[PDB]
Amino acid sequence: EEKVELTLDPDTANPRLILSLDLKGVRLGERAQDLPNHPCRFDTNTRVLASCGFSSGRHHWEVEVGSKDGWAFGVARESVRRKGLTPFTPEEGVWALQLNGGQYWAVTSPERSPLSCGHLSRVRVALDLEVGAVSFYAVEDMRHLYTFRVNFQERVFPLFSVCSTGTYLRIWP
Amino acid sequence: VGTTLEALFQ
Repeated sequence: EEKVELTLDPDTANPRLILSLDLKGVRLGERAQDLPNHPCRFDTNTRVLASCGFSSGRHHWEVEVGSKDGWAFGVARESVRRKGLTPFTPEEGVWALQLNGGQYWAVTSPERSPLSCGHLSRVRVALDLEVGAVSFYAVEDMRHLYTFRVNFQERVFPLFSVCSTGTYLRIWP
Repeated sequence: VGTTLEALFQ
């Protein structure tokens, strides 16, 4: 495995997202800003990717999470569709945990998988492109939250999404 | 069935 230092890619970010100056934190603003046009920019779903993706090996990072509904995070295949409304599902190229309806989910499809995992504050995401897995652990005790098994066929990026104005995600040092 | 409202844009 290998610890990675990530920064958010502001050209992928939906123009409603508010990114911290240091490119670690993301929240949802009210209304879009007039940001420059790029094919990589999510124009409808409230998503942003890190600037660095991974094509081989094992990598991990940590994400600090808000306590209110609206976030989801994990990884996305590079080919995830950027223009138009997409489903937030594995078949559309996102593998993520989510806080929605007051509880945590692994976003499996067609039915999400509810978790019983206490309160999440910081989460370790561990991407293994050797065996084909993405796993999530609560940092404070390394308790296993969920593993998706996927034999990835392309470059995979850290993924963050915030669809409600009262919460946040932050890449954590 | 389906998502909550704002969650459709996740």
